[PDB]
Amino acid sequence: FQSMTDQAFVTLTTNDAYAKGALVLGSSLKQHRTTRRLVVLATPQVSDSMRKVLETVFDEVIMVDVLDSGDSAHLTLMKRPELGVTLTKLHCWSLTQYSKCVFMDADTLVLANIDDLFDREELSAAPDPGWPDCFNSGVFVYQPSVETYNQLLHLASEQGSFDGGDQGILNTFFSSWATTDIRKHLPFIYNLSSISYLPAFKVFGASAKVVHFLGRVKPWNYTYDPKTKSVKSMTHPEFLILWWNIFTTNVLPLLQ
Amino acid sequence: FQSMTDQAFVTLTTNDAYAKGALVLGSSLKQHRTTRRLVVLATPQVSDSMRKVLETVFDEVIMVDVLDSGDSAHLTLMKRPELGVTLTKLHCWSLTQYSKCVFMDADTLVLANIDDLFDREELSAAPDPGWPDCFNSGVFVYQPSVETYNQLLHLASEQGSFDGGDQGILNTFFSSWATTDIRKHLPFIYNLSSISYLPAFKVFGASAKVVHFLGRVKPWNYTYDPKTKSVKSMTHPEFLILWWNIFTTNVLPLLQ
Ligand SMILES: [Mn+2]
Ligand SMILES: [Mn+2]
Repeated sequence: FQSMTDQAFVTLTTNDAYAKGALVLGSSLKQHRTTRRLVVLATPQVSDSMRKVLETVFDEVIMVDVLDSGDSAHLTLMKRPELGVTLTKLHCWSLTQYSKCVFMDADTLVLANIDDLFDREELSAAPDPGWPDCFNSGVFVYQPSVETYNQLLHLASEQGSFDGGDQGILNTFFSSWATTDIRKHLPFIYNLSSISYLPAFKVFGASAKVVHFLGRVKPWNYTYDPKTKSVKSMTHPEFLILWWNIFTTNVLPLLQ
Repeated sequence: FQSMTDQAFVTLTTNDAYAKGALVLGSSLKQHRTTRRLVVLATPQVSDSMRKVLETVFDEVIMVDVLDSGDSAHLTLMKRPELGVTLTKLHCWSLTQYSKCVFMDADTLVLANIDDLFDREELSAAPDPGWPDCFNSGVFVYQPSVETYNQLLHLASEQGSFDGGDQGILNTFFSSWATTDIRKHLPFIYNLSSISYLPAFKVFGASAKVVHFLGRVKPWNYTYDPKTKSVKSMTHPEFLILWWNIFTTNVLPLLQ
């Protein structure tokens, strides 16, 4: 079964739109036979009915509310009120019931088994296109730790994020990534930006393991015509079609 | 003086337009006090008058003609007639009068002394934006070798270049770059693509050492109004203005 209880894939949904992503992401991990646990961090902005749909896919639906005065990140939010989503995402480090996790954004899709990511150590991530001496925070291998979590809150508090989101803050904290230990550089096929050199895709693209739907318009923002199995608007369109295939075929029949 | 005779910066001009780039690049290297030699590979498509202007900046203007039946790359050109420019560029490995060189495209500009690149070993290059598990071939540290040169011609012959240019072929040959030895990953500030995440530039951009004017429209294709010291059309415009400053101020007075 999903017998590797000490390790997990972890995602985040702040609303019902992103929950659809999480549902496709979780489904895709199970379709490729992960033995690890599946965890989604959900905010109270996700509806009760959606939370129950998430429980049909994830082993743990964990509520995170940074607006709660009892939440560990709440005092940081009062200093940095623009960082609500980021501070929520950072709660991934609080999941100390696991020795090692791979965080994945809810706008990612798994195309092959990536259980080999658990061979990696904190902080392993793939390079960001556009500024490749920063890693992209859509997919990363980390070790839950209260110490680490509080150090991240400390940084967020004192300096904010240089990009207003989590990537800036994680790159600043884990600032040795670009120059130390090549094994912490995940291959780009573990976090393949849908924005990404066409001739490079032509030769390396078939080996993609994870696609990351970056940019404003997410897969669930597309109007899908199920009849034609297409969308209305897509450089390598197979991925968006795959997303909608998983959603209509594997996600929809789960709450009945 | 330029007393480090065993090592060189090497560029390439296939015509008079690109020669203007080479002139600004060479000037910029001397303005930042390189102790290394400056070499430009020139084709016969560069005019005699331009070749003499190049001699005012470069220590060696070396003619390369792949159309010559006596050129080492000529038989490869007959197999791969679309690769003339690439095969010319590959002649950088023939410069065995030097133990180590940094190749730089004529569409690059140096902003600080980068003599520390000679601490690096073959093949050291920075990641390409867009496909960051490939290195960008605009700037790279290499060791001239006839053996290596002929192995590159062998590859070009048998497989061409996956991108129709030199980057594909150099990435295929030096295919361990992405996964082996982080010291072969030049920091992105040694080959900063003018196309490149705005908030990353805002915090890391001031430390840029070399800018690479990628894309179709090169700095010399701009109409510069010297009066206003501007151009007609530029996200971080300082670089293009710097290019034209070096050209009008330091390049033009050199042949008189
Ligand atoms: Mn994302
Ligand atoms: Mn170039």
